[PDB]
Amino acid sequence: YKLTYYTPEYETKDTDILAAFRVTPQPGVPPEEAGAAVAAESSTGTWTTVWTDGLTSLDRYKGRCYHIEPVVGEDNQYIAYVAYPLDLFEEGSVTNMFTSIVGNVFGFKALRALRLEDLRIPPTYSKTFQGPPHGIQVERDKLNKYGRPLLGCTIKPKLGLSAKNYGRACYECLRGGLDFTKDDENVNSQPFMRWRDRFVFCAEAIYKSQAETGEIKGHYLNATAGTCEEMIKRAVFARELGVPIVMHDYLTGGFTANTSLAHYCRDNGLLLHIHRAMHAVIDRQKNHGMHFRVLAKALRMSGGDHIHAGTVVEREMTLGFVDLLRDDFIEKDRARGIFFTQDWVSMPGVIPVASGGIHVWHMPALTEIFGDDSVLQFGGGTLGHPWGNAPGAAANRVALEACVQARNEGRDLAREGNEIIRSACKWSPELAAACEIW
Amino acid sequence: KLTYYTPEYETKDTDILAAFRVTPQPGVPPEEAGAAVAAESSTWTDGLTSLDRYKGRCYHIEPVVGEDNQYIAYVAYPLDLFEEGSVTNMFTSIVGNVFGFKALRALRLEDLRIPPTYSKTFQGPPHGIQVERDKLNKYGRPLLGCTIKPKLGLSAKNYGRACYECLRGGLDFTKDDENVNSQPFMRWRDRFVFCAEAIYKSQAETGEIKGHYLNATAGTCEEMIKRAVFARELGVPIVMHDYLTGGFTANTSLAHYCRDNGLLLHIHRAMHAVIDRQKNHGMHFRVLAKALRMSGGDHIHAGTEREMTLGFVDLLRDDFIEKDRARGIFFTQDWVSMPGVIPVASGGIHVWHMPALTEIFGDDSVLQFGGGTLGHPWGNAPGAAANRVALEACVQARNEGRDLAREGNEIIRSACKWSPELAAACEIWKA
Amino acid sequence: KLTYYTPEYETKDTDILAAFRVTPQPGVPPEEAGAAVAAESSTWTDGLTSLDRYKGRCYHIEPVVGEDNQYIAYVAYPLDLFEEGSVTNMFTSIVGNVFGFKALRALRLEDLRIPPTYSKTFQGPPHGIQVERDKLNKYGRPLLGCTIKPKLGLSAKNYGRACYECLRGGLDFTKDDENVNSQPFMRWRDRFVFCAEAIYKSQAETGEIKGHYLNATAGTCEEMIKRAVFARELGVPIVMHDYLTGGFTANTSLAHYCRDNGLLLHIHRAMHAVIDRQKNHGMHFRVLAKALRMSGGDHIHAGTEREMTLGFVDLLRDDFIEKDRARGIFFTQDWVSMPGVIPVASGGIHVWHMPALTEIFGDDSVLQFGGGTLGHPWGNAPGAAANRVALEACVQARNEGRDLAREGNEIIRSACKWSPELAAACEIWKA
Amino acid sequence: DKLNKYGRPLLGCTIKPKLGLSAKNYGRACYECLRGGLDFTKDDENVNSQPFMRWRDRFVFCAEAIYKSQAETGEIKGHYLNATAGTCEEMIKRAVFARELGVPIVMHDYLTGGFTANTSLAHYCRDNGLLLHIHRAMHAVIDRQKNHGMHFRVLAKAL
Amino acid sequence: MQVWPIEGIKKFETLSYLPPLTVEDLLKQIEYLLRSKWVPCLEFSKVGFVYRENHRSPGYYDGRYWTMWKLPMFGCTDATQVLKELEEAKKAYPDAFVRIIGFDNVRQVQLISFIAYKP
Repeated sequence: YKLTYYTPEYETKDTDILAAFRVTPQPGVPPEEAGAAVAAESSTGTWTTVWTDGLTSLDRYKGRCYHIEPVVGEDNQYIAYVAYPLDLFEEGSVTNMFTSIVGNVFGFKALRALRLEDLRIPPTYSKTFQGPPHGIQVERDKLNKYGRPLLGCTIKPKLGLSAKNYGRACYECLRGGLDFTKDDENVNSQPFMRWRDRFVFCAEAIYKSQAETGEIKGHYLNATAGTCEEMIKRAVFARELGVPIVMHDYLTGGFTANTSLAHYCRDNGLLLHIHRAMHAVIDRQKNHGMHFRVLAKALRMSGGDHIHAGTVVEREMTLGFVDLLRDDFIEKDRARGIFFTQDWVSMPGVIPVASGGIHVWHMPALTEIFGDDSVLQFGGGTLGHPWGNAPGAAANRVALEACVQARNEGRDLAREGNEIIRSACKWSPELAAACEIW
Repeated sequence: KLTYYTPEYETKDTDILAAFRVTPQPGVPPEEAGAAVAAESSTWTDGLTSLDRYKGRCYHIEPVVGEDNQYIAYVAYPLDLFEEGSVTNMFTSIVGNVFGFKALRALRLEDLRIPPTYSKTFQGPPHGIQVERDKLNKYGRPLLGCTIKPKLGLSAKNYGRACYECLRGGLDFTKDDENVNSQPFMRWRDRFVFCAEAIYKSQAETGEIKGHYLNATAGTCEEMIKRAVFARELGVPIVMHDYLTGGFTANTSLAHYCRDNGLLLHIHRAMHAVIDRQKNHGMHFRVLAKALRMSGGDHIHAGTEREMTLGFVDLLRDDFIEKDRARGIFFTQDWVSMPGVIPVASGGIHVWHMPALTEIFGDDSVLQFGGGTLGHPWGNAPGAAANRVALEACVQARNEGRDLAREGNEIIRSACKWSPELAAACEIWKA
Repeated sequence: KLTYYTPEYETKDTDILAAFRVTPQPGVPPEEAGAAVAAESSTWTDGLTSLDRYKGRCYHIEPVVGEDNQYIAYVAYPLDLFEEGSVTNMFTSIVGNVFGFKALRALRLEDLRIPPTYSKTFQGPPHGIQVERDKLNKYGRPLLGCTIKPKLGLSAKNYGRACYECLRGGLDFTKDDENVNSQPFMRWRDRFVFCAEAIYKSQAETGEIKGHYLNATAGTCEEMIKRAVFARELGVPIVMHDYLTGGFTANTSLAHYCRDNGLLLHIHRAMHAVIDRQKNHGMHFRVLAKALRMSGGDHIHAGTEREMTLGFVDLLRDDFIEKDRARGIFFTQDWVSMPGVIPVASGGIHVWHMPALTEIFGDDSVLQFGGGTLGHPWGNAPGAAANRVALEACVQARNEGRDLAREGNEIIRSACKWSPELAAACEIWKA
Repeated sequence: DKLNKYGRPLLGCTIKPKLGLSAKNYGRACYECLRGGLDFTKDDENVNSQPFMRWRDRFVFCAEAIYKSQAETGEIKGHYLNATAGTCEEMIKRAVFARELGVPIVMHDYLTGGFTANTSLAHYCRDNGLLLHIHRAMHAVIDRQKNHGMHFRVLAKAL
Repeated sequence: MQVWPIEGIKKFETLSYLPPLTVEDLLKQIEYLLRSKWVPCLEFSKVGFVYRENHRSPGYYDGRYWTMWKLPMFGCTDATQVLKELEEAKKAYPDAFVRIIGFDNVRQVQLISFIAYKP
């Protein structure tokens, strides 16, 4: 009923897991019934009475809709706030958190559409999670890299390259100034290139580029696989090769597998780059699904050192979950999609990874928008350079460092960006060539 | 149109085919939208290979009748793009990127043609419908299950107490809720112990083989396998996994363990409606169902509009399924002897729905009665007996040639005359 | 006063709080002594971090009424100082250094506020009170145990012989003395074998589930786990550890093993009085008791002044314990559903103490009768029967509404009329 | 001595059809054969693990048939459970489960499996008390023609 | 409120929760097999239920197999012939349980089993 599950005078406990749903009720369903239904069908709802309820105190196990209000978003949409008791969730299990909250309610007939927008993860629950294998600061210390965004490149063509030609592209990108190169999310082990061959040639490229430049280099070696045994086998060989970073598609691989890999990476000193493949199946539409900030919080709990975070070329929403991924304490700010004040009680942060159509002219905006604690990934922005991968990497490293220098001097990146880039073009023929084509 | 819209391309027998429901942005022609779906879900370094060998290509586009600005785009992916035996990589390759493309206002993957060449790299169900029936010595009727309620709040012992009474009354299975993994006040090993005692007490009492879906869903693969290992030591017949929230990499690992150790694997589809509910965006459940059959499971929850359900029920159970747009089957699907998965019906059903469920699903199904058993006024054993009686009364009538669609209520009323358990059930729940 | 005396600091819900009984040296003001307790138990390189984030702070000081130069100093430790799931590190951080500070003449840690955020990183008891009762099918009375005497000197067979007679007479448990590990003339595996035979012979004879606290305390963790492994192979329900002399690192390892393998863990507090006896210096037992509940155990010896015992009994058993200085509870303790530990009463008790023990401790307790069983003039089985009869006579009378505090001796005398075993017990031991 | 059988040839029967039966119907045939007086039933040399009858399912039902027929007749029964596999790991995995089931005999196609695998399996059966039934599948490729190949007596000494 | 019995109602799977089948109701079940092009077969046993004597691993049970009465009745078109064999088995083994099972050559499995006689 309503007053069992719609409890608008409920005061949330500091141990509650809070959820903010964007609910679109069916026509004729009043908001208080939709709100009670979201809480009931995501906890203790039953269509008929059962005698076993007399063996316990169910009110201690129900979810409660303690607030619902219309949103200015589209037809007949509301935000329903739900509180879930701490005892419902298995410790250290993102899998059980998702199952418990989003496992059933999205299919209820009286709800025409439903989207989970945010979760308040209390310290009593988040402390049962390891979190990132290392996190932002440990990664900077391990790589000896400070004071600028990190730089990466996605190797293309995505599929069709031999393992050796893959590693050849990686070496040329790394030697030009990029910190990382990247296995495509689709690149696991395939007839055109088997994973162990790729790991071998990519390791040779990492170490050749590192010896030539004197800076620590990496390549996200994708350990995503069809079974947890294959996944760990690929991480084990990366450990043997002694490389700094591996990679996992956490949504398609799954949280149970991802949490196991994060535990391995912590146990063996490997950084974990996380790709969000298939996220748009879930997080694209405003009316139904789960916003990416929910999937971003879940990755930080399950474990990852990087996570892909999209582009800026909507910005304030992106800045919202960047803060949720990086910071220790994030104040409530619904204008940026932050529906709950989030305290991570010293769980390490995740480096967001910007990627999508980014080239050299975007470097001022990216450095200003994300700050130093990010990775800027280039696709054709490096490989499409007319002089090749190493000059393309040099153009991106030069463009970035000219932005960092100007920002450090107190200059305004959002307004002086084009002139900062043009000025750097004067002493970098590599950067000039990139700016002539883009 | 581009190098990705190839409207006369002849699909290869090794191609993975996809049917997308595409809603282009204003001013994006369907030909352009279809080429983008093929490109954004596939493809100087390009001179070091042949891109046309690795591109997805949209070989056909058609409108959705009755919906404006909706089209079905058919895309062919070469076999070489996919890692053998990895549903994780098949999903990554096909749905990993294209749903975020700005030129597509909405996108829903409706179907997938899994070629026999690819499906033969997957173990599939640990056992499947026919092996499961032989192992359990059960033939000629739907199986019966019951999720223990309340979900959480019972002690492990009181939980197993409910299981014993349910099973001794005529149910084949009881069930851990998808949320029930290991929690404060009911840790998993304690639940496994008491549920094991309930399984064997009810089996010794009735003479029929009993089981309980012991949920092995966990936060890590190590914990998941640890829970399946103890179920193996206890000698019980079936365990359970939430394959979408656990994930395909973990589910395939658990499916391999159950094959190696003789365990039936009950699969719950928790969080599916996050993905498959809206007609305009996501992935239809039939895609998630084919993925589960490939990744591995012996049961899969299938819900309780009826033509779409019959469509993916056939895709889950049958060996060869011919294309049928009326039932949402966009592709002819040949499973080349991969075993089928038993669909599990659930959702507020009770004794009065037994004629409809028996006729709609047939014998090769599990009917799950949570509140329909625990809500019986006389308790779990009479509630199970009411459900078992109603089912066998329907089976008997169907076998006799009677029409469960028009005689179902009469068949249930007739069984009320001699089964006081069913009569009491039929009094609280109405036709 | 210093940067460590912050008398208006508001404790955080994640802080670990400590209540120290501080006795400053002559000429040390309590404000200065309290700041020293916070500093000495916490904090150019200082410019590379923020010390105020990692300092303990004394946020409150009060005198001890009735004792001169005694004060209670309350200190708050940030959550980040402690390793998750490690009682070893919690003790190291809080009591590792400050008790040796020269400005403090004496120091006693009285209590610890374990915040739910920290306690949720601990497995806690392998099973706890409610799981244990369900596993053993025992309800509605204190459990009964008996330590085998003599400690050492019996053969392994004669040792188990004593166990069988004790258990068959009505006791739930027999017990390895805390000193009994493995020794010349009775090696541990021989004892485990004969005690296992005694467990199952007495269980088959009576029909009630029986156990023996098989002591796994060892010189190394390898030996300790080896002994728990054989108990697991024998299928027995309970093992035992001396958690203070074995140590917390070993106890937490054994607690994890018992959770993974379904073993109850009986915890003996040997050497506690080295630490907790003197009012002016050491650590009160309630601190050692909270530590055991976090590290892991299903029973813990609790002794047999009564208000202080009731205080930490509640801290061991209950979910939420409100502050109560009258019973030594300095902090409100919220265990957020961590199971409780059964307190074990011991110390020269016999049949005449059954009314007092039943009323004081309640059902959720183990009453240990060593000499009170082996000292019966008719042997172990009549001595067990005398104890079991006296207990159930008390339970029956309490359930009937009678006042065990004023009718206890009458209740025991009344049971003497029909139980010759109890009458013989009551003749040698007096009221 | 292990089987307590003396003074007559032993009797076996290969289950037909080779392939096409369910694992349960396969074991059903085994039980009826053994209860009538046969000492052994037999996996065909082709029967390893296949679609519609996976090996572990066959091992389970054949085990039930072995012990039902043995309890009924009072004579020790067995079934040549074929452990022939594509890899030595799979081969040993199948012998291991037969060991767990406590059955007396397994089977190998030594020429198509190969001598390196056969010697490995023979060592496992010695270590674990299993009788090893050997089928000579593909021998006629080698031993049929009088002018070329290797006579079967050479392949027999090798086995 | 009625209590479900604990003894005397041990079961034999499909149709065993119905009242004892008459001869005409038994004929209708047999005809269902014949109409469906399935092969009826009789099975008998003095032990009615499953047990676990030789192993307790997942999916292993003893007592699932009973003993075949003669052979599957291939090409049977007369349901009363199945009854004649049922009565023959009742005469030879009056203290044995007898169930009727069915085989399908198409899906290549046994797909029917229901009790026809209790001693």
